[PDB]
Amino acid sequence: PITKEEKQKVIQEFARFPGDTGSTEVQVALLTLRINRLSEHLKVHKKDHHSHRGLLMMVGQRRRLLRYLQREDPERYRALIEKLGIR
Amino acid sequence: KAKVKATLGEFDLRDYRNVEVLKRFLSETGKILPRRRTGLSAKEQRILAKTIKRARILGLLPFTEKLVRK
Amino acid sequence: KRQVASGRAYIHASYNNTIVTITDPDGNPITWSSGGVIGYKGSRKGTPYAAQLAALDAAKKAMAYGMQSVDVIVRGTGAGREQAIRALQASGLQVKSIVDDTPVPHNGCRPKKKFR
Amino acid sequence: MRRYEVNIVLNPNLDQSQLALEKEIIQRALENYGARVEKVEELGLRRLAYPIAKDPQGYFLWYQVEMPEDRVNDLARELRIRDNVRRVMVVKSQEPFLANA
RNA sequence: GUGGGAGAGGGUGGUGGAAUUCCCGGAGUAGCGGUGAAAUGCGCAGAUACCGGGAGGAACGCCGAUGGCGAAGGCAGCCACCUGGUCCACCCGUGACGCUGAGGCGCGAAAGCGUGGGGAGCAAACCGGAUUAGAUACCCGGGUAGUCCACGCCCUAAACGAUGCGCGCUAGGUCUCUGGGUCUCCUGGGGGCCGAAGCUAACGCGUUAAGCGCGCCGCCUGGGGAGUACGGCCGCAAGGC
Ligand SMILES: [Mg+2]
Ligand SMILES: [Mg+2]
Ligand SMILES: [Mg+2]
Ligand SMILES: [Mg+2]
Ligand SMILES: [Mg+2]
Ligand SMILES: [Mg+2]
Ligand SMILES: [Mg+2]
Ligand SMILES: [Mg+2]
Ligand SMILES: [Mg+2]
Ligand SMILES: [Mg+2]
Ligand SMILES: [Mg+2]
Ligand SMILES: [Mg+2]
Ligand SMILES: [Mg+2]
Ligand SMILES: [Mg+2]
Ligand SMILES: [Mg+2]
Ligand SMILES: [Mg+2]
Ligand SMILES: [Mg+2]
Ligand SMILES: [Mg+2]
Ligand SMILES: [Mg+2]
Ligand SMILES: [Mg+2]
Ligand SMILES: [Mg+2]
Ligand SMILES: [Mg+2]
Ligand SMILES: [Mg+2]
Ligand SMILES: [Mg+2]
Ligand SMILES: [Mg+2]
Ligand SMILES: [Mg+2]
Ligand SMILES: [Mg+2]
Ligand SMILES: [Mg+2]
Ligand SMILES: [Mg+2]
Ligand SMILES: [Mg+2]
Ligand SMILES: [Mg+2]
Ligand SMILES: [Mg+2]
Ligand SMILES: [Mg+2]
Ligand SMILES: [Mg+2]
Ligand SMILES: [Mg+2]
Ligand SMILES: [Mg+2]
Ligand SMILES: [Mg+2]
Ligand SMILES: [Mg+2]
Ligand SMILES: [Mg+2]
Ligand SMILES: [Mg+2]
Ligand SMILES: [Mg+2]
Repeated sequence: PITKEEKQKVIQEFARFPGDTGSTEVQVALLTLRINRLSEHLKVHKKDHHSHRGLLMMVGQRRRLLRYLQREDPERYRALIEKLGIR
Repeated sequence: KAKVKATLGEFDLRDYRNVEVLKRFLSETGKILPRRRTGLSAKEQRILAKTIKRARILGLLPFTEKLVRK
Repeated sequence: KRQVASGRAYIHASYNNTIVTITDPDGNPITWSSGGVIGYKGSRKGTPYAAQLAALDAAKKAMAYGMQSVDVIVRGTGAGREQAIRALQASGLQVKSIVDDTPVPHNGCRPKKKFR
Repeated sequence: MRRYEVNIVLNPNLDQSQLALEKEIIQRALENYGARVEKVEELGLRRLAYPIAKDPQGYFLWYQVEMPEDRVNDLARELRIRDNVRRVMVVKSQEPFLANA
C-alpha cells in the first residue's frame, strides 16, 4: 500500500511552504506516486481491469492539474515536470 | 421461543475460537440461524456468519448435523 | 447365521420406490427389501402400501437373525417414506431412534434438466 | 510490519517428545520468516465437531505475531509442509467487535 | 489534507467441507431405474440399498435480504497478499483547476473460433426407448462438441430502469443498508414503497422525475421490403459495424 509516512514525505517534499497540503504541485506529486504504484501493480496482474480504469482516471486528473499549472504559472510547471520526470 | 442474543452477555463477535457462545447460533442441524432467530443486526449477523465459517474450517463448529426424532 | 440383536435400519425412499436395508452396529447389511422385492412392478413400487410391505418384509427377514433393537435412518423424500417408519415401528422391532440423514449438497453438481 | 494470529491444529496422538519437536519446528519457521511473537495460548486437546485426518480430536496452538506481510503465505506454506500438522489458519488481527455491551 | 467506515468491486496464490461420478475393500440379493403408463438401459462377471478407504473435476448449502459492490458486462465457502472505486467527520490546503464529449483507445453475459491442457455433473448434434395419425418434439435411457483452466480472437443481447451525463430548483409520509451527532430524534450517502405541486395519450412518473430549468453528446421522421442488397472497414472463421 502507501504508508502515511511515505505520503507525508512526499508532501513535505512538494510543499510550497510549511503546512501546504492541497497545492497543484503536491496534488500532482501524490497522484504520480499513486500512478507508479498502480502501473507496477498492473505489470503483473495484467488481467486486472477495473483497477486499470482507476489508473486511467488518475492519469486524467493528473493531466488536468498539469494543464492548469501550465496555464497559470509556466515556471512552476516546468519545475514540476522536471522534478517528477513526466510529460 | 426467545432470541439468541436476548440471553447472553458481552461477547466478541469476531472471536471464532469461542465455541461455547458460537454454538448457540447454530441450528438443530449445523445451520447458521436466520436473523429472526438470532435477533441480530444486519452488520452483526454479517460478522457472525464469517466468524462461524472460520470456526467450521477451524474444526470447532459443524457444517452439518443429523435431524433427530422425525 | 449371526444373531445380531441390536441393529441399524435404513429407509431409502424415493418418489419411484422405497427400499429398506437392515444392518448391524458396524453398518454392514443383514437383509434388505423393496417395493420390487415384493410382487410390485411399475409405479406401484412408490406406493406407501408398498413401502409398508417392504419395511415389514425386511423386519421379518431380520427377525430371522434375531434382531430386537434397531436404529432408524431415513434418507430421501418420497411417497410413503413415513409409512415405512410406521410399519417398522409396529413391526415388533423395538425402534430406538429415528433420524433424517437425507444428503444435500452445498451446490456441487448441475442437476438434470428435470431437476432445475 | 503487520499483526496476525497463527492457528495450528496438530495430531492429538503425540507424546511429549514429538510434540515439543513439532513445536520447535513451528518456532524455528516463525522466527525464520521474520515473525515476532507477542502472545501465545496453548489450548491443546479439544474435541473437533467433525473428524480431521480420521481423528475426532485435535491439539491446538494459537500464536499472535508481528510479521512482514509479503512473507505470510510462505510462512503458512512452511507450517503446512509438516506431516503432523493437519490445520493451519493465519488471520489478520481485529479489534474485538462485540454485542450486548 | 487528516481521521473514521461499509462492501460478492478487481487480480494472484492457497485452502475447507457437502454432494455426484469412478475405483478398491467389507457385508449383503434380485432387482434397480424410470413413467401418465411404459420401454430402452443397468444387474448372477453380484447391481440397487449400507459401511470403510481412495482418485478426480465442478460449484459453494445455511447465513441470504424486497440486502451489498461495480461505469457497464457483472460479482457471492474461508485465508493472505496485490489493487480500484466510494461515503462520513474536521472546515485544514489549492483558488474555477469546472461540465460534456464527434474521433480515438480500453472494457464488454452467453454462445462461438484458434493452440495447448482438463473433463466429475450437465448436455446442442447424435444414438436409442416411448407417445402420436405422424413425433424430425415435448417424456425416458445414453452421449460428442461445449460448459472448466491458460494465452489469443470474436464485440453481440429483452447488454432493460426498454429511461445519456452533470448541476440548480419544487410538500410529505413509510421501510431499509452504511457514516456522523447533544442516538427521543436530528443530520449525510445508497436502496425501496406510498404520495404535494406538476407532468403524461393513458398506464404511470413524482427530491432515485417521466416536474421546473441550463449545458453537451447520441438518436428518430408511416408499415413491409430489411438490418436485406451494394461499397467500405474489421474478423482465422462464424460473422460484426
Ligand atoms: Mg417405479
Ligand atoms: Mg500437512
Ligand atoms: Mg483516508
Ligand atoms: Mg470481493
Ligand atoms: Mg464393491
Ligand atoms: Mg445380466
Ligand atoms: Mg439383461
Ligand atoms: Mg451381460
Ligand atoms: Mg463411498
Ligand atoms: Mg478421472
Ligand atoms: Mg435464499
Ligand atoms: Mg479493500
Ligand atoms: Mg480502497
Ligand atoms: Mg478553508
Ligand atoms: Mg489565498
Ligand atoms: Mg466524461
Ligand atoms: Mg464478450
Ligand atoms: Mg463464453
Ligand atoms: Mg475452446
Ligand atoms: Mg480442446
Ligand atoms: Mg436428455
Ligand atoms: Mg429420437
Ligand atoms: Mg416411434
Ligand atoms: Mg395427436
Ligand atoms: Mg445423463
Ligand atoms: Mg472443435
Ligand atoms: Mg436497445
Ligand atoms: Mg434527453
Ligand atoms: Mg448512529
Ligand atoms: Mg450502487
Ligand atoms: Mg434516502
Ligand atoms: Mg424515501
Ligand atoms: Mg408513486
Ligand atoms: Mg434533487
Ligand atoms: Mg435532475
Ligand atoms: Mg417505406
Ligand atoms: Mg445483423
Ligand atoms: Mg452503394
Ligand atoms: Mg459486406
Ligand atoms: Mg480479410
Ligand atoms: Mg447472425
